[PDB]
Amino acid sequence: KRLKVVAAFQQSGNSPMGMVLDAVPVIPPELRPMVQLDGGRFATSDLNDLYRRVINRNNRLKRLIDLGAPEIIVNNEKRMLQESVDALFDNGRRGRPVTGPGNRPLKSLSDLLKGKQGRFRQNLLGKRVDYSGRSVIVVGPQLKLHQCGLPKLMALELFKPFVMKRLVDLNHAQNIKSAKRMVERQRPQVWDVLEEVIAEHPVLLNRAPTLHRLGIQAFEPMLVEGKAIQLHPLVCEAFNADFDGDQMAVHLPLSAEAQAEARILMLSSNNILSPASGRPLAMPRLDMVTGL
Amino acid sequence: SNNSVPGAPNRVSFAKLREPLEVPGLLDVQTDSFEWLIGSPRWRESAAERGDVNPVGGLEEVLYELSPIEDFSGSMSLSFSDPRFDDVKAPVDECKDKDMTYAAPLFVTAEFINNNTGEIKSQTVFMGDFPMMTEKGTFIINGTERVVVSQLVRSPGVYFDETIDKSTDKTLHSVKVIPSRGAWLEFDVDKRDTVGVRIDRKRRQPVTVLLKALGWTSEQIVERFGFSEIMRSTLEKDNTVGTDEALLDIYRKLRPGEPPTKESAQTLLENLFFKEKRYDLARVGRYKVNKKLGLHVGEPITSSTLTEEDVVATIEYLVRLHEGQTTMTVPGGVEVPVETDDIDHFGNRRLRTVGELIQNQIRVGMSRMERVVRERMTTQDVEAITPQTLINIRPVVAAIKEFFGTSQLSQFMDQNNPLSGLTHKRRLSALGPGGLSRERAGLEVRDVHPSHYGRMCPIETPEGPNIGLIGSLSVYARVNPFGFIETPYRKVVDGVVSDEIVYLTADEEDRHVVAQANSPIDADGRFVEPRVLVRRKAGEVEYVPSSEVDYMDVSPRQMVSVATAMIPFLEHDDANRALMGANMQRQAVPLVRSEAPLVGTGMELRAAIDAGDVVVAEESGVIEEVSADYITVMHDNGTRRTYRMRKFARSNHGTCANQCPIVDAGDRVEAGQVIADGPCTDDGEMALGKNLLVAIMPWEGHNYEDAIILSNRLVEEDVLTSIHIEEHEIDARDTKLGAEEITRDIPNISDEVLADLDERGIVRIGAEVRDGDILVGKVTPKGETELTPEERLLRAIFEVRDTSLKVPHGESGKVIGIRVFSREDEDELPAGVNELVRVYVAQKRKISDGDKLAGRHGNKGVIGKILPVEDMPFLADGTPVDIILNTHGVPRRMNIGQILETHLGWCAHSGWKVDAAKGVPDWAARLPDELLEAQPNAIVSTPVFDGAQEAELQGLLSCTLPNRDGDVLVDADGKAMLFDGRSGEPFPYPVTVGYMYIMKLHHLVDDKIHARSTGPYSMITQQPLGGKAQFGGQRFGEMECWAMQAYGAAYTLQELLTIKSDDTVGRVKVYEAIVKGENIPEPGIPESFKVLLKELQSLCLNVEVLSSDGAAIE
Amino acid sequence: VGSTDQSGTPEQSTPDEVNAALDRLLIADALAQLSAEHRAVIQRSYYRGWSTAQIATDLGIAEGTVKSRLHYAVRALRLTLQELGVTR
Amino acid sequence: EFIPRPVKSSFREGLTVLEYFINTHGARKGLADTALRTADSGYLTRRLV
Amino acid sequence: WLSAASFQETTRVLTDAAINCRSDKLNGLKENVIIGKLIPAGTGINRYR
Amino acid sequence: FFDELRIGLATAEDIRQWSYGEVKKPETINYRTLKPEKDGLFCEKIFGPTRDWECYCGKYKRVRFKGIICERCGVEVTRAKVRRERMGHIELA
RNA sequence: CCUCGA
DNA sequence: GTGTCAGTAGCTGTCACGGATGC
DNA sequence: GCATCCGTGAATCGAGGGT
Repeated sequence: KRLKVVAAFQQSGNSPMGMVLDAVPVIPPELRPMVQLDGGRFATSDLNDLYRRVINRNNRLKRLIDLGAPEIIVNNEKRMLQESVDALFDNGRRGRPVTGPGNRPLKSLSDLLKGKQGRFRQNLLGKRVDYSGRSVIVVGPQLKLHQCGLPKLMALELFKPFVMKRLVDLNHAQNIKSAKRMVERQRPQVWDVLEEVIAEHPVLLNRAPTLHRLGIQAFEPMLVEGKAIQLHPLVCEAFNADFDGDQMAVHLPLSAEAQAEARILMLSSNNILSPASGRPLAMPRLDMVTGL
Repeated sequence: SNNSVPGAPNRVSFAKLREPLEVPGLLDVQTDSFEWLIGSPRWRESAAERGDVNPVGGLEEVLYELSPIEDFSGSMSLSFSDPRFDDVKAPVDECKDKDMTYAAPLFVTAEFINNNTGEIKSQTVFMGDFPMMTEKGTFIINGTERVVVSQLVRSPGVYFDETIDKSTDKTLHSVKVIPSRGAWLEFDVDKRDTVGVRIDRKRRQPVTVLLKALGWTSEQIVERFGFSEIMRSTLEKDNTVGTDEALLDIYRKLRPGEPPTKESAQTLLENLFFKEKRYDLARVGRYKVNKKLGLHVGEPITSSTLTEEDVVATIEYLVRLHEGQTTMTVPGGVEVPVETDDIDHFGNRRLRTVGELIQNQIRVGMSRMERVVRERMTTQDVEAITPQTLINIRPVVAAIKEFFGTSQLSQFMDQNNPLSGLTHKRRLSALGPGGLSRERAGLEVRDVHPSHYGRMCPIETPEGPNIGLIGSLSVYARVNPFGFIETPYRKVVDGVVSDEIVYLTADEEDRHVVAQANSPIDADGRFVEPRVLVRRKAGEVEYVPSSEVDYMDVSPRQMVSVATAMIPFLEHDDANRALMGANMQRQAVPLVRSEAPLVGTGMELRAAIDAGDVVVAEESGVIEEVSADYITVMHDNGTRRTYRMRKFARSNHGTCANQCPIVDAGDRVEAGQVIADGPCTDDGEMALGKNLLVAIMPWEGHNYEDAIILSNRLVEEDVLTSIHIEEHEIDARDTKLGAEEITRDIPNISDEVLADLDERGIVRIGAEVRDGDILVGKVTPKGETELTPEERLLRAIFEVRDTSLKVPHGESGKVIGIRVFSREDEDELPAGVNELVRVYVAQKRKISDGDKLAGRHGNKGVIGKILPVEDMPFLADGTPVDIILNTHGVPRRMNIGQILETHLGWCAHSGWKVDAAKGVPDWAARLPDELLEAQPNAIVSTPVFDGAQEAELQGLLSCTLPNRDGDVLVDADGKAMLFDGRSGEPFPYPVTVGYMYIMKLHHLVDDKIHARSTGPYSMITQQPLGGKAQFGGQRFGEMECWAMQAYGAAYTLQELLTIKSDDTVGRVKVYEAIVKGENIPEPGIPESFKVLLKELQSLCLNVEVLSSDGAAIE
Repeated sequence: VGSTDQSGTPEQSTPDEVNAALDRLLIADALAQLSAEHRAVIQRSYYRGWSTAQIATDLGIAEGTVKSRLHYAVRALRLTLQELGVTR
Repeated sequence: EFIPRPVKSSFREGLTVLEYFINTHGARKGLADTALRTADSGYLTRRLV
Repeated sequence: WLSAASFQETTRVLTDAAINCRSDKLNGLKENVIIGKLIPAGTGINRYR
Repeated sequence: FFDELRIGLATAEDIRQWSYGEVKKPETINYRTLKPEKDGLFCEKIFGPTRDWECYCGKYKRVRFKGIICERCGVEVTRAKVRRERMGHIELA
């Protein structure tokens, strides 16, 4: 195990001296921002306190060296600079964490990447996206398997730029700028125009938890009144979605390739079978089997 | 009759057991705790008749522990006494409006005793604004009603634990002596058969090190613990010996880095455990130790401190338990069993309520001032010092503000409906300071404990991550001055039930055996059967002779919570659906008009009255003048009280709290009678929903698995219509380039949008405002150096910007109220604000597709379709049903209560008449005579675990009253023949038909619908915001990205993570490409990934992107 | 008082560039219908932010020539925008 | 281990007071461990992924 | 190392990455998802792309 | 399109090669003027201007000065986007 | 982080 | 400029598992 | 050479409210 570490410094050509630092970098300010409160006071990032406490002790060291302070103070100060820099990189790693106001351990640079709130899992493996929505789901027996019903007010905001384009083409609005004021004010012209836009434009429905890939399927949206999403009764098994207050999210594919991926790969009619067992899922399941 | 005490409607109960004790004040948990804290005359008289000797209020106990204050010499002394309150600063409703705190000024009497001059100056010192409790048990912090929740904490005392080792597979044992304050001390036996002790989390010292520090010789130690080889081996394996040697060993491990003096360690080792300064077991902590060890079992609780005798007897108790002993008597003490404690038993799990929780925060504030006092004493002169000069009340007011402002126990009050508020004031929370962390709660703290009987409800508990950590206080339960929860029981003398009622704690209850409430009892009191169901110690249930029963339960519903006692036919619903049934009643929405349920439980009256959202007359009298605005009562003596109705008030959760008078002009009203009822109330009963004509049948798939179909009659007649009110707010501040001004004059805004505004820019009362409409016109001046080149050219080719208050997306209603605060007009705003406007918008929400309805049995569902009144399957006489519930989602959940409720509901709607001729039939022999006949729309009671039996229910269906035409519509089975309104052909088979109480839950699509094209983005990560209120987008999480990869939709995945999210240039070119009709451009690099590289660099890691050639690219 | 890492503090947000992108698209259309002289003068005064004498020095024209071209080109753009219904 | 005393009643008949209470021990732990059984499941899934 | 640092033991992985001076061949589903490239699977493979 | 992502130990020379200046003073900002203090954790000479093309001393507030190092305040004039990418550093004694 | 919904 | 005693709160009511750390 | 003790991990999305 020692060779595993030593041979790494041998071949690569980097010196082991890098594990000892002579200078520490300062993270850009927008990544450690200081925000103002509605009461006039200020709230800052923990890193500014951590960086600030390192600077205070580093500036004190320059005083002690210049002043020729006793070797006990210079040595006992360097340790504090070591413990302070140890907190900047990974507070709490050694010993007791640097407590903030309220005996709360301050976040360190390494805490920015760990676990569900770290940069990797929270902001890289999953972002949060534009052109999306969510609402209550309601069963729609009349719907075909490839159909879903989204509320008019949901589709309007999702297709807002598409509606603005067509409102300005058909000369309902003078310019694209005024086309936006028409949708924001919900002028009656958009509801007839919106149908041309959403025509055969599939959308994706998602219900968490997304356990398997059949947790997301593509549908052809159908403008419905009301504010709930209308779901086909046969896809309830795949989503494992009952109707006692469940919510689903809607995502609008934009690019031509994205529409093709939803139309062919993710359309609900092309995913009748369970990928795990090969037995059907979109089949008569509850009331339907009793009737038969 | 049911609830014949205040003058309520006559609700008839199917009760077979009499109620010996009527329900106490359901709000007493908050009241008695706060009255004890301030020593109100009501609390003192309560402790007076309780038998108490020298009771102490909450303030008096903190002041006595503090008095007196002396320096190191003792020449100067300060003391406090007699705390009193002046009248309240501002009334309750005025505080909510002006965003201040409900408080009363606190006065104490302090005097300065000077030892070197022999003269004392005593005077009155104002201590601070003291937050006061409303009559409803709530506090008002900065205009928001809050509720201080009772906390379950580990009781002080001595506790023993038997742990099992992992590697050596031997039984280990440990002891903890948990004080009410100070340092901790835990002994343990490691796997080497040696005994040690950890002092305040510190290193584990041998148990003899403590004995040597106290002055005990090594021989006398062998004299006491010689019977065990594990203690003999401890003194042998010991490192240092000597009284002055182990005493320094403790000092350098307890306070390292300091010079060890023989008297600097002798001082703290006496102060940390035997001086009342830094250690104290409360009067309950001393009593809990005196039983476990069996010492001072007769002494009055006067020693508030640990003694060396306790430590020795404690170590003797531990060492015997390790080697199998089961009995021990302390030298000079009574015999006591040797066992381990539960720490979950409600005798070792203590409940501290508002007064105790506040006392600790006052105690911290006083101690912070005490240290300032001792320093200010030795600084000022010893003759011009007054109590005003020694007292700095800054840390005191900052301590109660810190608590109510920031505390896991000061919780935003639940105010959906009165039941939701009442339950919140009776909550028992295990989380919080001094308790435990949520990550520190195993599957054992959460499950039901046998000691919860009659104390904490085993049903009402959240099902989320807080399951088991939050309970509701049982109905008859109460809290003793010690902190434990008492519940009443009926003392059985000699196989005879007595009306003598005594409250027993958890451990007090185990020392006896109690019979179940529904035991057959003679009219004199003797049990009918020799064998009766009896609960025994350690949660053991078994039959036992009638001559063994010592006590028995007061009422059948003794074990449930207030909300649970409101579930009819509760004995037929599983705990799972019952939990949801009780948890969803607290989510009920106040309807426009309220109807009391036909099928009730009897709790509906006291739950509504004790909630405090109705108007009860304090003293008897007659109604002199009654208006929709106020009610004036002329008493018999001659005085007048006028009660003002709360009309269209915004609740904490947007529901409508609206009180309406019930009595009329010149109506004789007794004391304690409901003269006006508020939301979810009818004649004084909780009306959380409506009585709906239900049919249990599948209908064309619209009700498929738990969806609900409703008749449009509920829309046309506002049967399920509810009022919701939103508060909108904006302020005018001082900016860097001037000051924001609120004006009707807004740049580049038409006169048509501004047509509804007054001359100030404020919407006028009564205007209907859609989303996006302007409510308050505010413009802020923007500097020239902040202008876009196009914005500057557009400004050149043609200094304030628009910051008007607009209506958020999804809001709509009538503007009902405006409140304006101006610094110019004496209005005290935060520094930097000149004017503040709040606009109240009220919406009338009819029932819509997707709104969530539910019953009392966890039977929930959304509205899938609202058919017209003619499409609904209608009964034989033409009356169409109101709601259709799918049958498949009924027998799985095991919630038969809805079936029994549906049947009884119909019998209540139609009425019945039992054949009295030829005697009383054999099934109704147990029914009271008041039930043999019932008129239509009769009110009935099915008490929990009592009430209607299935045999009696079957008989009522046989004698259901006929309709107005003389026809009986439902069969004895309870089903009826329905006609399909769409085709006309009658349905082939009879269908269960009846009336069920359905509540409209606070989960409406009008609030939960959301959609976003673009909007705000987080500055750091450049990803879209979250939440509907911020106009955010949905989160394509990790599992959802696996779904795209599973589909192989690579381009969709890149689109999601690039142009649709954090591509700074890619998202804009998509927006441009859409309005141009061009194709979607190529996605760029996520700005969030750029941040990642810059974060790895900040950790001294050199990350670089290399091209195909090998050159690093920037 | 506050720490951004600590809960209870609102995160900073920046609005979307939709309104700015639409104006930029309409300005780019009205700009294309201008002479090469007028277009090359408004793009040096508003897009580059130079002074009147700086544009006169670059283009090798008189001082008042830049003032006159800017004076018309602005009105020429106002003609094209009002013809397309751009709000004043 | 199973209780040496059973729940004799049926939900149609009506549980006794103690019967309902003794039922909740397993019912609540039925919900409690179900949240834990789903947590270890979802963690195993992301390791397999 | 980017696919591993995003799984478990982030600090323990990034340390070994800097000692070994590891280079990440950006050719993987988890890696390309992070930076925003097309995943090498489904419609992202070179045959169909 | 970039193939490899290399990671390694940051030499003290790399730490200085990244940093646009050393953070000497411990101050943050001014609590009256909202101006970041010079050589502080928000120094505009090091990290960048608070507002676009606006320097600290106020001499250059216009776009015409693209790339000018102000002589009285030492602040560059680019967009405030650089305050998201310019690193600082502390030289340890 | 308090409460809550699938 | 400073000068007699002048001394945290809080807290352990999580656990399985592996391997470097340490007697 | 081995017991201890250190550090790592512990489901997804969503609403509203305080400091």
